[PDB]
Amino acid sequence: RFILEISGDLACFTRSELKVERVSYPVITPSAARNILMAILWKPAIRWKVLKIEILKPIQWTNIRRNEVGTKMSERSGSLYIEDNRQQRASMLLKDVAYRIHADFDMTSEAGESDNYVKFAEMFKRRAKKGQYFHQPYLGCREFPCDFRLLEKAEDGLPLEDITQDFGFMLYDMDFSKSDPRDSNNAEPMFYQCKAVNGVITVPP
Amino acid sequence: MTSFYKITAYNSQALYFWGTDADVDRYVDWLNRDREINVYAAEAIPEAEWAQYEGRDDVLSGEECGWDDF
Amino acid sequence: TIEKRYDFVFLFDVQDGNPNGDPDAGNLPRIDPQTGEGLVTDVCLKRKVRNFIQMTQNDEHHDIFIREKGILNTEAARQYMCSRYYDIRTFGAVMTTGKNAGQVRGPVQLTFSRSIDPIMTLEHSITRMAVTNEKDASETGDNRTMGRKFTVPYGLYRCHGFISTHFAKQTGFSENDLELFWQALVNMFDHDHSAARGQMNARGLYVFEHSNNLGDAPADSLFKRIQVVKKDGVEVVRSFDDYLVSVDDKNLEETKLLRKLGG
Amino acid sequence: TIEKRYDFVFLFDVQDGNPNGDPDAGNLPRIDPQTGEGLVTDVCLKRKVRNFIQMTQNDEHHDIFIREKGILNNLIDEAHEQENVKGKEKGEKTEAARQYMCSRYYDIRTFGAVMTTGKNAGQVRGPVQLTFSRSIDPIMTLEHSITRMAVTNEKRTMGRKFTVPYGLYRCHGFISTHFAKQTGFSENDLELFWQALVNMFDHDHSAARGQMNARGLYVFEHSNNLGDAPADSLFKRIQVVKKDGVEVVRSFDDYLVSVDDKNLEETKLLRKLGG
Amino acid sequence: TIEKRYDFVFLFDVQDGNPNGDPDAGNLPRIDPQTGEGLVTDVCLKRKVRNFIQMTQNDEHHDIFIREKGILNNLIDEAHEQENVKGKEKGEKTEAARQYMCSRYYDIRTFGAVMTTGKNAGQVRGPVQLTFSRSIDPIMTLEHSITRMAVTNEKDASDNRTMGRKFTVPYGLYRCHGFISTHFAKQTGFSENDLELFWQALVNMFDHDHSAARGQMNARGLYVFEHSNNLGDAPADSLFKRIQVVKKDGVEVVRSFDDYLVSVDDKNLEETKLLRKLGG
Amino acid sequence: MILHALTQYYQRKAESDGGIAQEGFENKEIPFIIVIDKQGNFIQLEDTRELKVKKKVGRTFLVPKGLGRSGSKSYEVSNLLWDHYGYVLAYAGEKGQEQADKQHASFTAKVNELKQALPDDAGVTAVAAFLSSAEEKSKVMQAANWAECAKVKGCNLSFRLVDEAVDLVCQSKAVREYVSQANQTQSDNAQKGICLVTGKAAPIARLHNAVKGVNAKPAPFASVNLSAFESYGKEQGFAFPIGEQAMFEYTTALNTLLAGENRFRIGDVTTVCWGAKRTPLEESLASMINGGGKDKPDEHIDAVKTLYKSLYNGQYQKPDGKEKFYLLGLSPNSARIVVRFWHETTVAALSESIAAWYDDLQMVRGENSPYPEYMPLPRLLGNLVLDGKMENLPSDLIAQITDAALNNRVLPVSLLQAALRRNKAEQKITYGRASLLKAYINRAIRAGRLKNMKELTMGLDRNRQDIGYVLGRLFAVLEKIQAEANPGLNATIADRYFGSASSTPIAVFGTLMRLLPHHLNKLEFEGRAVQLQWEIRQILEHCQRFPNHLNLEQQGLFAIGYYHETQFLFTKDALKNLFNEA
Amino acid sequence: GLDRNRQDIGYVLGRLFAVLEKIQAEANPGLNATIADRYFGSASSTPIAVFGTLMRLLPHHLNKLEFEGRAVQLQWEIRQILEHCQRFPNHLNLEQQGLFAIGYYHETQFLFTKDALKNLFNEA
Repeated sequence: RFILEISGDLACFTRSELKVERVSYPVITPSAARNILMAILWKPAIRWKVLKIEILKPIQWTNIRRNEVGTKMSERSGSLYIEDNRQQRASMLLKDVAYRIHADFDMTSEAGESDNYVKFAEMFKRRAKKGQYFHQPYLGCREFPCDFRLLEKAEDGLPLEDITQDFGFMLYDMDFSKSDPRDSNNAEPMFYQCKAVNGVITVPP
Repeated sequence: MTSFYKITAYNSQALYFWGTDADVDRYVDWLNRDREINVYAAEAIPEAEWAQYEGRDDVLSGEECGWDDF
Repeated sequence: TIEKRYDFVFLFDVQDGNPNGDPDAGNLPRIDPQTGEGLVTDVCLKRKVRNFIQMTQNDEHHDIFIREKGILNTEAARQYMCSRYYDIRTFGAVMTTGKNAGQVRGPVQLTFSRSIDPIMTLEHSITRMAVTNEKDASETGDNRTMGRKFTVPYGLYRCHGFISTHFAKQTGFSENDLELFWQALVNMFDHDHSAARGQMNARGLYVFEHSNNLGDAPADSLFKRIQVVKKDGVEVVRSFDDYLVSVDDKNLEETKLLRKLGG
Repeated sequence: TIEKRYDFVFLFDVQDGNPNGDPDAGNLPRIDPQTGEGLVTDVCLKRKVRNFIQMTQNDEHHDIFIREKGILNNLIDEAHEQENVKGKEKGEKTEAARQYMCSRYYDIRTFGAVMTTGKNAGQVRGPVQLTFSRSIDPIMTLEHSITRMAVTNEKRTMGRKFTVPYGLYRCHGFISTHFAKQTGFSENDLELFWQALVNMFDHDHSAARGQMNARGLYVFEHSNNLGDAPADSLFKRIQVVKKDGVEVVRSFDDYLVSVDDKNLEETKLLRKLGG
Repeated sequence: TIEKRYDFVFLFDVQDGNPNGDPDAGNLPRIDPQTGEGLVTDVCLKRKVRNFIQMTQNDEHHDIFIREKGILNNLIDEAHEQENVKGKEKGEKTEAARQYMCSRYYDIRTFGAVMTTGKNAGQVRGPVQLTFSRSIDPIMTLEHSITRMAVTNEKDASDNRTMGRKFTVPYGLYRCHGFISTHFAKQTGFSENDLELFWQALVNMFDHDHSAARGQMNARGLYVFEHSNNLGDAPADSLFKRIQVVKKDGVEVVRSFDDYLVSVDDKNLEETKLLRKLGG
Repeated sequence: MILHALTQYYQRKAESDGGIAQEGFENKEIPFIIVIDKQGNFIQLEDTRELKVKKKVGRTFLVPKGLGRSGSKSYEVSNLLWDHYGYVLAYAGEKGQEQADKQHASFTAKVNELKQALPDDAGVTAVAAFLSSAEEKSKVMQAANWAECAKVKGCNLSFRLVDEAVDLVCQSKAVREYVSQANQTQSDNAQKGICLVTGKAAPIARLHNAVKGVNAKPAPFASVNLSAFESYGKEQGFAFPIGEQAMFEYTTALNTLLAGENRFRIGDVTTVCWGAKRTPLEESLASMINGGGKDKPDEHIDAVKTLYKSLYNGQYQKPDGKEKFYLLGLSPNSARIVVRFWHETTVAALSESIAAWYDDLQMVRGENSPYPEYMPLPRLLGNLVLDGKMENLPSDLIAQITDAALNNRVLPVSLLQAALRRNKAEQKITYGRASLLKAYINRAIRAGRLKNMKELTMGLDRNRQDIGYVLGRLFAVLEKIQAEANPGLNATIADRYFGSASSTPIAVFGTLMRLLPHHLNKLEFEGRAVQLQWEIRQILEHCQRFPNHLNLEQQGLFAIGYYHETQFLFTKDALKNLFNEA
Repeated sequence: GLDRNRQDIGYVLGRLFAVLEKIQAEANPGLNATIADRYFGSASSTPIAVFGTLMRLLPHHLNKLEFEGRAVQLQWEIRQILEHCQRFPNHLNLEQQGLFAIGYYHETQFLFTKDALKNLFNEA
């Protein structure tokens, strides 16, 4: 039961619905936390089951428009020439957030012989305290950094002490099951934030 | 003569439009009510590409209400 | 490819120009609302890098693909372009056809470069001794085109960045490519000037070159090692010298290398 | 199409008059509200350079795009009414119209121009690019209250003629080679620009600005079009300050202009034009 | 129209008078607060010139557009009458109004004006702009008080105690800097004839404006650098700082033109410039 | 909880006799209705167009949804009964009659399949025979009424059958159950998961139903149109999965709110305003208190008193307090609808927030001041920009300012920097702008972001020490003295220094004090002169030195002080009374 | 607000100028014109140019000044003021010049103060 503490000046967990103009989910998506814990350590043998995301900073939205482009980078086209393909995307980011993501990994079927739960456990522990990662944990949008450190039990005050804002259904680990190696397709498996009592009790499927 | 019309301006959110050429010109004017610079410009989408922008909800149509925004 | 992940800090300032104005707020330099700290979207730096690469390399294996009309005028093909368009590998890319639903994650992740201390936009209302159209704008009384040119009198911006060597390998981002990226992040503003942006400069590129690919030390503490702050004297910032750039490389030796490219 | 990349520092002075009167504050010379330092915006020098071109070029391939009585769209459509661009289709037309103006309207060549007004005509980043000037030292706007003896209307009229007793204004001007490629900013056009910046204010006098002179034009000619080193260092090599004694600046003699050409072995030729 | 751009320094000394009030400050002369230097606003100097032209040329083609009682709008509208009512339509009407008023109003061809107040008749920058003018050396406004031997109104009638203040300057060799803009002369036709009238203006202008408060101004010098090219052969500043005016070494109080040395250097600056000296 | 909250309110409107569209309809406005018998053939033509300030497009009839044309193959799609003239009558209008004929061709087919899928309703049989014999109306379309000649305000006509005269064949019961079951069947055809809102497995709706009102053009609430935003191969409108039934639910809830009275549309950022328990008695007010002046009643903003009366001691005490709002902040981004601010808020928190707001901008007005006593938020936010509010910096200022007001949050430093912008820009402190600066400073104090300054009070803090405030006091006393010195003035000192005097106190205050006595003697009544000088003495007694500059916070404090003193000195006897006390 | 021992030159000169405004204002109660009204600009800008003439003129006003204690404590004020002003500046730069003015108003507070000056003279 690893206890990573995401922290970042500025977070953006785009709501699926208003993805076009970022509404960053009020908290981190268990899908995002999944990807961060992948970022610290993900060999294909491990799927990160996120146990308990805890809010560590009060939800503080801040709005910024990134004068963003809106055509995926297409092979055949020679360049994107943004000025033609421009879409000023607004964003209701989260600002200065930290998340105590009580988390775990499970061994995938693609475990291999060298697949000790303790092996990857220790490896991730080292990657965290040593502050390693595959990619600097993207805090909802890789343009926004993360500052992680494997806490042991509890080393940051959590703001939403009393039972706080039900954020409604949001994005869980966006299912890769229907996909071949490296997520060809998917199905966004919405879950419920039912009671962010203090730390949202992310439910495994 | 009704066409899918792309409406572009320097570093501006493209605005796709469907209707007559006079229609798109009037919609351009509405976009250019205040834009002393970065005046939205109308471009005729090539016919073959039409089905692509078709469906895209970000298009104004040559239906009656496509002109109530004034 | 690069073997060791480079974290880094970017100290870059806006002399008297617009860093990057909120497309929300007209054009006022991006402002953290509740702090007054100037933001400058990483995206903005990334653009200035893309521009620089387009304005310097101008050769195959170094195009941008996210270029500007205003500047110059499946995994096999993916790898072809990573080798081809510098911005593909460097900052990443997203392919219409690609494995990770099109992701080309790419090394050089950056951050919304906050200001060190709050900026104070200076909104020089400016006039045009001509007028756009022979219309209500073309008022015979005068040419009341009170254009605004929102600008910062000065601001030091701290762009964190996280070149991750694994994505360099996943995109062929070369050591030479990353040297290019640093040299871009330095001479970039010199190659990126504009009436809105005024003069903007790289006040120091503190590259935490790690050693191990997975990494060497927790990045956040590293960026803490680049402590810049107002000199105690100045309650108003007017230049770089108002700021002081302390560089803590004492315990650095662990495995890191604090390359001081910028200064 | 200039080749070297130029980063110059401009030192001009405002003896008595408005350097650039802020329309927000009556006609107040724009002063950085924090520092009390004056601000002569980009556009101020830009327009004075434009004036100089208007005053000493008076031909096609050097006209100005922002003229004193100019409906912009008339110029823009004049561009669109050019055979070189007349037969272009849509996007090319834009990019071609720009070319036309960047072959005629020296200002558009030199500085930028936002040509999205009528029949859209492209944009030019602007090879030359003058940042804000700042007064090196807080200036003392002098509130000079004047009176017109002939009342304007059917009615002794108070008025103000804000001046600054002296301000050494430092511009940092940028002439990027790469943009110069896409705007055709010729070497000759650049030399015209230099004639401007040395002689611009000598040719732009007005009651509200009075005596304004160019002091120094310390140019760094980046050898590589690639920046030979951050222009920030280049400008900081042009250190200009109060002579230690003076606390009320009133002359260029009340300043010292230290050029630092010792270490420029990186071949950033420090041309000296003003000083 | 002017053939050669002109940059001139105009050294004039108030000796015992108020050179230019500061309606900001009572009526005392404009003193530069941060340096105690004295200031005749170029409007004030120009207005003495306008006065001189009123005083001499007194005809059409030389009117003043700012006459004592002139109602600016009416002079403008009169311009909108002459032949540009229909000669020009709506846009060139203003420009022809400019051209007219310059053809008649010496002041406008001289310093121009804002003529867009009433019926918009254009703007003219003013081919002969004068710098806001300074004192070489600080003036010390005496602030003479002066009484009323007979009081104005019966209300204050009750000595009389209604003492007025006749501020003066014990001396000050106010330097001024001219800027005659050939490339702008063409825009209004300020011509060499109109120019020489302006030179007589600067030389005789104080001699023809002698009020209570002005004391005894005089035009100590009119040094002019004639730019051979309409382009500035040199920047105006080199020209000007070449005309040096200093306290004579031995004096700390300032009293006279003899009190200051006025070095008219012309050693090498006469490459193509001309330094010709009307003042002295 | 955006979409879920919208859905909650849709459920409220459906269950509470709100008469919203029932999962299967849109309240499209029919310019005119053809009254028909069992054979139609122009039994009559009623024109419904008679309406409000303009000759509108008819009465509001919850007819089947506009299936949308989307351009190229327009004629293929046809709305169920109510439809375009070329679809219904095959009226020409122009050369685009052939396509109209094809329109008619499909519309007929539509109506025909409507008859086939739903027989035994006289209406559909009637319109079928009508389509067979449209010639009876081929004259009527130029005989009884007209379509305003291209496709305008007569287009989107419909059908009503005689013998009910009030119920449209579109909204006739039989046709209704048909369209509801059809929306059910076509839904069953498509994929079936998962709702982003109800979270149940349900038909995902491509093409969200283009909510109308925030943009000028009716616009999607959330349509991932352009290719990049297409995230995970869900590829157009599945990127977001929302139950099509729930899609209808929320899009209609948003449409009604956007069209309801709850639309306090500050500049760009239109701002709907729910109540989870609908009709919390604040929902209707929330616009009137943060807006709602409209300049035609001129008093509804002063119904904030009603709120401010309800606020028993400062915190909302009415039982309907814990019920929640959501305070959505839509705003125009040409094709899409940005959400500038979402703030689920209990009205108790919200009403308390409005109290704190109209306390924090509460600033003294001179007796008989033109400025309202509780100025409406749109007017304030107007003060932050030259005029109008399309120029107003929508998110940075208006979104967050409204948020802080509606949630008691600290106002943005963006507010101060914009306000000080406009200060130095107008060189004048409107009661509006000044009220905002007071609100910001007061809240920043109460939030610690601004430190060491006491809370600003509407009444002038004579015993203030803040170099900002006790320089604004100066500048305003100087302003009054300068005005009284030259009672006729082009523009006073304030209008030509307030910038520098607000930011660079030395470089102008030195000069201003220098001018002061010359203006001070020019006072007509030396009793007034000494009164002013006594106030200025009280002022400069607090200050010790003109600062070389001012912090943004201090620049604020300066503006507030200046406006307080201008109100103080403009007060009839206040200066005299203080002077006489001394 | 007034500082007994400010020692900041422009401040103390303005402080002087205010106390002289007191001396002559009480010396000429009927006369309404004040040396403030008549000099303050130049005084702040050029201190010597009018402190010379004023400071000459002080004892004449003292002669006009009727109550004797009035005069001697006004002496006293001048006394410590010129304690602080070691030497009349040739001129005044700005921050010191606003300081001139602000010392003016601290003194004129201090002297229109109902009773303070005589007290402060008493323990001195």
